Amino acid sequence: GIYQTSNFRVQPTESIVRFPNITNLCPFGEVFNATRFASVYAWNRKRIS
Amino acid sequence: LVRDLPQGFSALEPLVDLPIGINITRFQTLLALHRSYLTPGDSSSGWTA
Ligand SMILES: *[C@@H]1O[C@H](CO)[C@@H](O)[C@H](O)[C@H]1NC(C)=O
Repeated sequence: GIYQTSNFRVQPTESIVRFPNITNLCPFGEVFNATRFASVYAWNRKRIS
Repeated sequence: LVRDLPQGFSALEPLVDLPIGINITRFQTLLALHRSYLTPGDSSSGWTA
């Protein structure tokens, strides 16, 4: 007769990703440059989405 | 079209999400007044809406 055995599945041999290139033009450099922030007491909420 | 607003077929498009860190309970609208150039003999200030 027929007996079922462990299923046959092929794993993917590659993993390569293509990301965006320019879009939003340097998220941290337009308003904060590289590393430059305000004083301690000014805990301003500045999030970039 | 004939109807001023009840009939329509579209969607509202988001642009940017922003925070506002203060309690809000009341709202008020503004308006613009066009300066009216009157004759010197009128001696009065008027606006056109
Ligand atoms: C931004 O930071 C870089 C180095 O981190 C430096 O050129 C300078 O502090 C800032 N750039 C300008 C143009 O001031």
